[PDB]
Amino acid sequence: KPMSPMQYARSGLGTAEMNGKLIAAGGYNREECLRTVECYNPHTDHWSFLAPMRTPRARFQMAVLMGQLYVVGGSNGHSDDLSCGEMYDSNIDDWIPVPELRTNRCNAGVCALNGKLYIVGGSGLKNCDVFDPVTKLWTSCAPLNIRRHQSAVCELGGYLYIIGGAESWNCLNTVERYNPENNTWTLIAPMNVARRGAGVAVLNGKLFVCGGFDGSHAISCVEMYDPTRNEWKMMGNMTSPRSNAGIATVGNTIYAVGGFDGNEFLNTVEVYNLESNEWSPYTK
Repeated sequence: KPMSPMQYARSGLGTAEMNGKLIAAGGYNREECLRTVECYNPHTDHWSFLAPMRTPRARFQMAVLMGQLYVVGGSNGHSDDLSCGEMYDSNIDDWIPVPELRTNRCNAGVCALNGKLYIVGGSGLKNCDVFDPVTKLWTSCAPLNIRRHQSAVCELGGYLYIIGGAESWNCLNTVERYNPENNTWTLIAPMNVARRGAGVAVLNGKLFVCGGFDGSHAISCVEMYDPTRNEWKMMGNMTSPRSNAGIATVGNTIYAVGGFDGNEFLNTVEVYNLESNEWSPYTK
């Protein structure tokens, strides 16, 4: 049996783990930008709804900070000049607007680290900025070495990683690591495949970068980065090509959901088996 798909096809969505479930928030499809938020329960193979976001939002990366979901950046169904960010309270199942998280900036990476929220790149840019939820203030950080938008961003071991993206129209295979203890971005080993709009999930101390757009196709290629050897390795391909999908670790298992395959916006989800190095679209 194919895993249950979402009710809405979604590209350029936010994704995260929460309470053992896969959260798919916003995004856009052929008809509209979306405010709905869906939640996949792997152990039951059912999607459910969370409270919808106040306003439709796409082309953002969602972050988890102090257990709460933060949506920052992106665009609605008319412009990128968003008046506020939003945060989700699972205690009450509702989204609260955060005016201090307003942005005029899409395709930017967003990630939590040491209790603060970093926004990196975006439509590309070298800017990196940090929001402290305690003070609700923004501070600038060291800039990227290379202009980037539609990059994959993630945190591991106290460091940030920004992965690929597009500089202008050209897709990048280069990767940069942020050290907050000396406030530097350092180029590290590049990926084998240059990709805009890839997704990234952290699993067992390794980074799995999945799919994206290589300048020509939506791709199913998956590459793993091992920080202890500063090297990348080709992994099993996803069962569908997915550009601007949602990639997340849930229950210490990697899922890919939604995206765009070059012809259609996708509502499917698939799962990675680390032991066998194989993706599957089916449930037990």
